Parts: sequence; C-alpha cells; structure tokens
Amino acid sequence: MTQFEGFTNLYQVSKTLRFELIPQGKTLKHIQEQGFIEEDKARNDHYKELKPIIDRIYKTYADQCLQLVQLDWENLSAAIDSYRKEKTEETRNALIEEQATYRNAIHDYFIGRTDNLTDAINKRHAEIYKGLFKAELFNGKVLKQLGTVTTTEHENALLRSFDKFTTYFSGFYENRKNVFSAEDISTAIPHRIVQDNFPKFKENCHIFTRLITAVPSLREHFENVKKAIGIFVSTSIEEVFSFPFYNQLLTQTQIDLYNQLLGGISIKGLNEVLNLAIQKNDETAHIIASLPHRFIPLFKQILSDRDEEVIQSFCKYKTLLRNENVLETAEALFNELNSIDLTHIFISHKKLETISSALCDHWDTLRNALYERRISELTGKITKSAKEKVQRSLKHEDINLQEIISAAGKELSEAFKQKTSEILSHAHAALDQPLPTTLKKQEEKEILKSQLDSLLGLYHLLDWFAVDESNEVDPEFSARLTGIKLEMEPSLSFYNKARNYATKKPYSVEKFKLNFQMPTLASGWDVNKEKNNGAILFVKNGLYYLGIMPKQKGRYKALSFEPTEKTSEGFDKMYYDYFPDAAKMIPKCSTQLKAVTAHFQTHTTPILLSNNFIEPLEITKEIYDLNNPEKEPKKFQTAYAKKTGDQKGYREALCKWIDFTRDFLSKYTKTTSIDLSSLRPSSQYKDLGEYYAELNPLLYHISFQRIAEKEIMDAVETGKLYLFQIYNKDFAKGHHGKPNLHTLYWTGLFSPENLAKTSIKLNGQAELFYRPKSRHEIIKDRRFTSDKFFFHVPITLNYQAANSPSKFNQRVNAYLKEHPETPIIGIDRGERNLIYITVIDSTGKILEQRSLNTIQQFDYQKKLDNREKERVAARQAWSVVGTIKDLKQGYLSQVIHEIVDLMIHYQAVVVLENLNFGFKSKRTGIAEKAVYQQFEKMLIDKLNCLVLKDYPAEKVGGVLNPYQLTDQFTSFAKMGTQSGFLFYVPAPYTSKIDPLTGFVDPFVWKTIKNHESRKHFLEGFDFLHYDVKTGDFILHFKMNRNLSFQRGLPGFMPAWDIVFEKNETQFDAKGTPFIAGKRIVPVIENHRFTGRYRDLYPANELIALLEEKGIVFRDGSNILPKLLENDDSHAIDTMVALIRSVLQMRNSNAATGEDYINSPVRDLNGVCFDSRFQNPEWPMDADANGAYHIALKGQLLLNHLKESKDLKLQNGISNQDWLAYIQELRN
RNA sequence: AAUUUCUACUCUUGUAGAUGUGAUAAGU
DNA sequence: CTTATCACTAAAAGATCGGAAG
DNA sequence: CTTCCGATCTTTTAGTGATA
Repeated sequence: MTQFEGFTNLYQVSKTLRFELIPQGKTLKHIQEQGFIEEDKARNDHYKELKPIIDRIYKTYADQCLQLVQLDWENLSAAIDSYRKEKTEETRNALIEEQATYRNAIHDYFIGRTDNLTDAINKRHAEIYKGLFKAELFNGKVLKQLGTVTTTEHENALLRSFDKFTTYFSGFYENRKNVFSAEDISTAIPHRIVQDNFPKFKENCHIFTRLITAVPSLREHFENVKKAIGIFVSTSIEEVFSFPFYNQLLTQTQIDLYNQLLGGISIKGLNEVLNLAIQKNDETAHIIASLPHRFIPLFKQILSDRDEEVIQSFCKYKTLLRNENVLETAEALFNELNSIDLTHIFISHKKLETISSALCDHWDTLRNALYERRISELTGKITKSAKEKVQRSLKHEDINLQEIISAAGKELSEAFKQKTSEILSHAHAALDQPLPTTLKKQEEKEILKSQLDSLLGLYHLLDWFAVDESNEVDPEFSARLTGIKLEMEPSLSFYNKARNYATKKPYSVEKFKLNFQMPTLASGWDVNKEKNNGAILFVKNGLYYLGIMPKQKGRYKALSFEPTEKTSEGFDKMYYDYFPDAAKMIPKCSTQLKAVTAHFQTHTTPILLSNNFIEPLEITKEIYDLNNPEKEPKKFQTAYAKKTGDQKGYREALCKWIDFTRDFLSKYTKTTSIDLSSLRPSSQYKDLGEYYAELNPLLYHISFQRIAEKEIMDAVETGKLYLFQIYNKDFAKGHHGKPNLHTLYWTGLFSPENLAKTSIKLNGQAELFYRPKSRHEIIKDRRFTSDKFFFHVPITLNYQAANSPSKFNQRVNAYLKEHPETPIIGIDRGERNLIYITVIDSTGKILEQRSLNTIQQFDYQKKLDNREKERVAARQAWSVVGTIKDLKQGYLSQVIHEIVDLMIHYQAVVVLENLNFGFKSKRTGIAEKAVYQQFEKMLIDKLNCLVLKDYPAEKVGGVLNPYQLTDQFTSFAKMGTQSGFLFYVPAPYTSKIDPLTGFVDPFVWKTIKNHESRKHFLEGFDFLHYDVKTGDFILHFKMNRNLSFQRGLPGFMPAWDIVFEKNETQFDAKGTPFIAGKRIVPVIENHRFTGRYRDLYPANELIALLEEKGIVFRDGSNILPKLLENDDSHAIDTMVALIRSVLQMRNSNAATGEDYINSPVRDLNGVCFDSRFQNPEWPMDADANGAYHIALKGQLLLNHLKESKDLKLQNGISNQDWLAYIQELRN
C-alpha cells in the first residue's frame, strides 16, 4: 500500500541560490577606501596566471614518475578475455578487482610504496607525494626537492605572492587529488592508463598478431615504414606491438610517437599502408579486407598538450590571401583538372552523399548510380556475398573520377565546370571587396558574412577530393592541394569566431570572487568558526542581511554581539551549530589525534582523553584496531562482510563501535547538548551506513536570537562590520505577484517549521563575487550598467533522507504495479504545434489532448513563425539564429511547468520521446536533438525536487516536503527506458499511423523508378474493384506479396482493404464543410520537389483516367488485368501516383493552414477514419496522433511491467513488437 | 522593457515560468 | 558541443608573533 | 640581549553505504 503522495523524502538534493548584495549604510565607502576590490581583482589575475605553473610542475612529476614503471600485463589481459568469452558476474567482479589492483600497483609508484623500487627512491617519491598537495609547493620546498623544474624570477615571485594565503587554491588542490588517485574515477591517471589506453593497446596487439598470422609479406613493409618514419628506431615492428613495450608507452610523448607511427606525419602511417594494401585488389587485398584492418589511436595523457579585433584579423587574413594568390592557384588547379588523368585522383567517401547533394538533384542518387554500375559490371550471377563485397567496396572507400564520369556521364564535367566558375569568382569578390568600417550596421555584418561564406564554400568544395592518400595518387597534385589547403585552412576558425562574436551577448557577465583578505571567507557559518570565516546573516522585518566582519588593522577584532529581549528593535542573528558528517569527524576528534596514535605504538593500556571533553573519555585498544587495521577494509565495514562472510564477529565489532560512538556523543563539548533519545539501541542496526545517515541530521541546528540595532549601527558606522542586503526581485517594495522558486526556498529555509524540524539545511562554502559596470523611465539593462556584489550560497533540500536514491526504479514499478488505473501522459513534438500533450487512461481512451503553443494566453507559435520568417527575410541572419535558439530554450523552460502540472493533477506517468533510436525532420519547431536533450535533462532535474508555489509548506509538494518522482540525472546514455516516472519509448511509427486499426504504410518508397519495378509492384496486389453502393474503389492487399518491395516489418494481420473513398463533401462536428478523402501532394519540377502544394482527389482522378482509357468497371469486375495488358507507362505511373497519394497518412499545407490525417483502411465498423471530423474521442490533429501513440507505447511498457514477475521493465521496444501489439489490440 | 541569471511581455516602479554554483579534466 | 569528477567543513595541527626569564 | 613558552592566524584532516 504505497500512495502517490508517499513519493517524497527519498534522497537529499543539493541546490544553490544566488542573490544581489546592496551595500547597506556606508560600507561601500569603507570598501572603496580600503581598496579590497582592486586587490582581489589583481589576485584573481595572479591566480589565473599561476595555475599553469602548478600544472607544469604536476606534469613534470607525472612524467618523471610514469617513466619508471615496469609492471607486467598478461593477467588483466587474461581477465578481460575471460569476461569477453564468459560475460558472467563472477568473471566481471574478477575483472573489476584486477583493474583495481592494477590501479593500486601503478598508484604505488606515485605514493612510493612500489615493491620493485629501492628504499631511497621510494622515500623520495613518498616525500614528493606528501609535499605536492600541501603549502610546501608554494614556499619553494618541492621546487628544489624535484630538481627538474625550472622557474624564472617572475613566476617564482608571483608564486610566493600567495604566502600565508595558500588555501585559496584549496579546492584546486583537492581537484588535483582526482588526477593522481587510484580510484575508478574518469579523471584519474591510473584509470586512464589501465581501463582506457590498455584495452586499445591490447586489441591493437591482437589485430596485429592475427593480421601477421594471415600473411607475413607485409611485416617487412611495416619494418620499412617504421624505419622511414624514423619513430621508435631502437625497436622492431614485432616488439613495438607487444605487451611489455606498453611499459614504455605511458609517457605522453611516447603516446604521441605511437599515434604518429599509426597515423603518419602530416609520410604514410600503418593505417595508410593498410589502405594501400586493401586498395590493390589482389589476393592479399581480399585476405586482409575481410579481416579487421584498423588500429584506433591511444588516448592522450591527463594534463598534457598536443569589433575592430575581428575586422583587423580578417583584414590581415584577406591581405595575406591576396599576397599568396590563392584564387590564382585554385583557378590554375581547376584549369589543369580538365586535361590530367582522372584515375590518379580520388574523392573522399565521407562526401559521397554531398556530391549527390551538389552535382545532382538528390542526396543519394550517385551512390545508387555507382552501386548499380558496379552491379552491372559483376561477373556471373548475383549472390549475397558478391553484393556485400560490392557494398563494402563502395561504402567507405575513395573512388576515382573516371568511375564517376562513366556512371553519371560527362554532363557533370560541365556542371562542375559551372560551379567552381561561381565560387572562386565570389572568392575573387571576397578578395576584392573592401573591409567594412565597423560591425554595428546591418550591411557591414551582411558583407562580412558573405566574405566568410564564399571562402568557406570554397573549402567545402575543396573537401571533395580525397586529402588522404588511401589510394595511388600522384604526389605533385597532392602537394598542390595540400599547400593551397594549408594556406587558407583557418578560415573555418575565423568563421566560428565571427559567428560566436556576433552571436553571444552584448553584456560582460565576467565576475571575480571577492575574498576580503580572508583565507576562509564564508566557508562556514558555525558559531565557533564565526571568528575566522566572518560571515553571518541577520533577519529584520522580512528582510535578510549578510554581515562580513573583516580583519581590523591586520587582526581579527573579536567583536561580540549580545543577546537582547525580543520585543526590542533589532536584527535577528542565527546561532549555527554543526558537527559536519559525523562519519568523518568521530574518527577525527577521537582515535586519530597525534597523541593517541603516538601512545598506542608503545602501550596496550587504554587512554583517557580530557581535551575539549567534560569528562575523560576512554579509548581501549580493540577499538583502535577496529578503526585502524592492517588491511584497507575495516572490521565493522560491510566490505569485510562481503569479503569474509564472518557475520558474527562483524556484528559484534559493529556493536562495539556503535557503543563507543554513543558513549562519545554524550561527552564532547560541542555535541553534549544534543538529545540522542531518538536513536534505537545498538543491536538493532543492520549495518553502519544507516546509523550515520540517521545520526547526521541530529547534529545540525539553527536558533535565532535578537541582536540590538544600535550595536549593529555603530559596527557599520565605525567600519568593523560590512552589512549587505540580500536581494532579488521579490524583496522590492512594489512586489505583489508570486515569488521566484529560489525565494520560496530561502523563505522556507528560515520558516519556524523548518527551524523546529530541519528539512532544508543551509550549507557552508558560500561565495562572494564582484562584477564591474560592463559599460517613469524604463532603462534598458538596469542590472548590467552598474558594478554589483553577488552572493552564491548552496542549500541542501530533503536533508532527513539518505544521499543515494538506491532502487528508485524498483519503488516506482512497485507503485505502478499496485495501481493499474494510473493514467499515462504522452509528450510529442510536431509541426504547427511546438509541443503536444495527450493524457490517456489505462484502457486507451484519451482524457485530455492539448497543444502547448499557448503559455499565459500569449502563444509562442507566432514567435517561432515570425522569427523563422525574418531568418529568410535577411539571408540566414546570424543575429536572429541565436534569438531563435534561446526562444526555444525559454519556451521549454515554460513548458516544464505545464508538464509537471499535468502530471501532478492527473497522478500520471509521463512518457517522453527517446532521442536515440530516432530521426526527426525539420518543420517540427524544436528539432535539434541537443535542445530537446536539454529539455529532458531540465525535466529530470526539475522533477528531482518538485515544489509548487501555491502549495502550503507543510503539505506534500510544498517547500518543506517537495515531490521527488524522478531519479537523479547521470548521463544522456545511461537513462535507459525509464527514470522514475520518466518513461522513454522509440520515436518512429507513432506519427504516421492509423489510431484505430494501426495501419501503416508497408512499402518502402523512392525505389519506384524503373518500369518493371512498377509492373511487379502493381502485380503484387490481389484485386481491385468498384462498389457503386458507396461509390468507392476497394483494393485488396495481402502482406505476403511484394516482399522485396515491402519493408521488412510484418504486422499482426496479413489482410488490408485499401479504399479510394468517394471524394464527396462531408461535415464535421462543428458543421464546417470539407471534401472527404482529399490529399495534399507537392509539385515536382526537374525531378525535385519545389515546396508548393497542390490538392489531389484520388477517386475522381482515377475515374477520369479510367474513362479516358475506356475501361468498363461499373459491373464490379477487376480492373488490374483490365489495365496491365496494355503495358502503358503513363497508366502505371498515374496508378503509382494515386497509390502514393492514397497511402499518404499525413496531409499538411502551412500556406493555407489545414493539417489532418487520413487512414485508407476501413475499420471493423466499415467507416473510414478522418481526423477532420474533429471527434473528441479521437486525436484532433496529426500531432495528437503522434502523442497518443507515444502514450500508447508507454502503455505497452506498463503492460510489459505487468506480465513480468520481476519488478523491472523491458528494454527499448522493437518496432515489429509495437506494430504487432497495436494491430492485435485494436482489431 | 525593469530580472541573482535566462526566456517572453508591460494592468502593476513590475508580471508568468524555469534556474546547482565554483573549479578541473577528458571525448568529438 | 557533451561526459565525469570534487567541494558544499569544524577542529586538530602547525606556523607566526610577542612577552618573560637567565 | 637572546632563547623558550604561550596567544593567534592559517592549513590540513578525517571518510560511511550501495547495482548498474
């Protein structure tokens, strides 16, 4: 019995609020007089300049330490091979522990505990590892200790400039602890060495050994290219791809040399040699090309290397291009292209579509041309292996121009000669048109973009030829193309820089962190650390103040604020109390002091501690062995239970440690005032983590106390305290609407209900930033014209729960299995509606379908329509592109509220569109997969902690009890099918589909081009007849026919009754007349669509065609043999055109506005479904048709949960299963 | 067209929604 | 342009300065 | 007049659980 309102308080979530600080009183004058802001700006500059020096010393220590490892590597290779062959859990954990011990073994080199080094160098490396992550790297100790590093006097002087202030680097310090650690983190050098580079090197070795087993005739060729490249001259080819040589390959420059050997010098590499071998088309070419024939390069090592401004840069670029005469070289190359041999120069395969998009009319016509011409040149009968050989020989291989000019004819030799005679001419204009004076007028940006794109299209035409010498290419043409390529390669870089400059923003959001000459400013608010951190907050009359007390004449003037009776006028100051993360402080303040470990070496008696204790606390020896053992897993850790299985001694030691913790909690002078009667006794705890997760919320407390106003006023006036007012738009005097969500979090954090029972915790690690001025009347950009102080503070919501969600999917599947009647929301994008919603019931009937064009009754469809018009109205308009892309993000940010409101009201499971396994065209408003990915991520992050503004604080959904329905976001690929209530289903076969019987277009088209193909396609049907009672053409289709021309996705039923409906008038529910069965088809000119749309009436056109042919059909007889006997091309062409028009599900015309669907199949009731009927029980528009089938896919996933005994979904549903399920349920 | 920040407007010197900040790596 | 990491800290420990004593 | 011992400011430091 799990209620939907019980899906709250499951895991903590960390958020961060930001506010603006107004300097109250005359603290602005004090800050300006003392000059903190200029000093902090100079120090931020020094920190930015000092970061690469610390990176340099880390780099040289990493290289020096990695050059000494001689580890042996067969064991992890055996482990990963055992995983590859078995794929069981036992070998999986064996591989995991083998990777862990390899990372530990290589980390022993950094920490200097390696078994295979002597003691002196071990002590040297251990001292270096100790001294890297302390202040000893700043004063100059480890600089002399390393010896290798070279530092000039300026870098050294700015490196010692952080003296007595080193902790400014502290997070950065711990950031570098990510790199050198032995953990499984992706930024670890051991992880990069073991789990990333080594699998690629091992598989490189295996492909090399297998390919040298196949034939050794190219082993000498490998030796010659290794000698000619002059890379790794001290070793042969056989041992450079062996495992022990990886012990020399860990350094970055050796990785670079390995990559240079594999890829060549830009002189051929191994990949180019293999390409030359497989392109020869001898027996060795088939014996190697059927085999794996690639070596993927290794990853780089961590921390390793490899308006007038743009106007002047482009002016110098154009002047240098005019001096080099790149247009003259290009026109000379295009002139000599007309006479040289075309066999010796090749076209890169990556633009095999692109040439089809440029030199001809369709983006894949020349690919089909060369494929069918290779098929026509095949010797013997066509088989599967020969077809696959042809497909392989044309899929990823460069092709010379003679095959292009023979398959596609000589006509391209004119058209190509046309197109270059355009582009270089504009390039000539781009090298003749003068530079614009500024970039503030529209025409200046116009002429600038034209100057970029002509030369950019010239690059994109020069990318056509195969720049890689994978075939036999004469080197002088290669030299000329590469020279003119490298003369003007960076034009893409100036294009990107000009686009991002003209795109970004007109403001300067750059800010630097203020510190007020404090090492640890606003790191914590606790009243014992109130002196050093110097950050407090006051509350008065609903307003919130931040007080920062700086050091006075170089010393912390310990000003004390006195308690005051409440009704006296004054600020309210908190008394923050925290014992941070008791799992790590209870070791810290007991059994890990220097005194206790110094005593426990030479003694066995228990030790009594009486420092910061009200009574002497006793530490016996056994608890010291429990916390500090010989091995890494402690006795009371569950890793000991997993590794050994001795549960009895585990439970006894856990009880002893838990008793010691409970004894400790009552006598430390900070935690003595806390009530611990809320804890269950020691023996009732299953493990240790639950104890710490329940104990941690008990140790944090905020209590307000009244401070006299006069003392604060003289503290501000004197200069001992800097008082700022915390501000956003909700603390203004004219504020009367609903607040922002962060203001709701901030107000609910200091509510009395939260102060009594902590649900939101005010975290430490606050930051103060400063932003310069950035250079009734409503002034544009008021917040961006003045220098401003910002305040960034993190908070932790749902503090009473754990940190990790554990099995969120299991819990939500349990709730969904408990409740079968739960509705399903389906979300789907479309044309003429940006986002479309369909909330359906469990039985399949829709409950509410809507378009999300309108938000606050002032719809965004006209915004996208108008902005997309002005896109065209001024070219592409670099300026407007960004406004469109941000209006899309803002539209999605407003759509988030509508979706979570629908989910909350309907208590439903939402079902989104999976962006993998899918392709979406243009015209869908939001199309870009990155923008919708950002949407799905924003939705997951919003439903991670869902809170509504109008809800009460105490109720579920309020600030003190937010809704948590979705698991924490981790990756765009590790989502799977579900994340809590966020279900994902594959995109296609959801928009163009009959919503009542599930008919889909079974043929694959764009292959109806040859005449006998049309003959076989038309002969595939069973029979066509005419009915005079309804005046319709009934054509019968069997799914076992036209299998070569049908898609390979059979449905449930094999029968279909396609109907050409009488194209008469009809009435909807609203009485608006509409022609029944009419279709919309584009007009085609020069075998290409032109965008203009025309209306088609299939039955009337077929009547006209058949009476013009003189075919008698009023008897109800078959017409297909009555028309195929003449073998007329025009008749079969019109028949195919009418079949395509009839099978066209969607019909839209944005110029006139109508948009509908039309199923050409009679249902079980014999009617033909028309979405222009506007039946509320069926999808209104085509976007509703898409969203309803997305919701039905979610319903299918729900049923897949229901039949399964285990509480887990199936994976992504195959399309054949979806079609079978739909055509089984609906018929 | 006013915003801690973004989007979009002006009955209202503001409105409706969203907003995890800072830092460093790595991939294309 | 994405994917992974870490911090969200008070108290112990040690450097720094100033006063007392031989 | 120099050296040793006590206040003050800065800087390290401890580390729990659980599958995919």
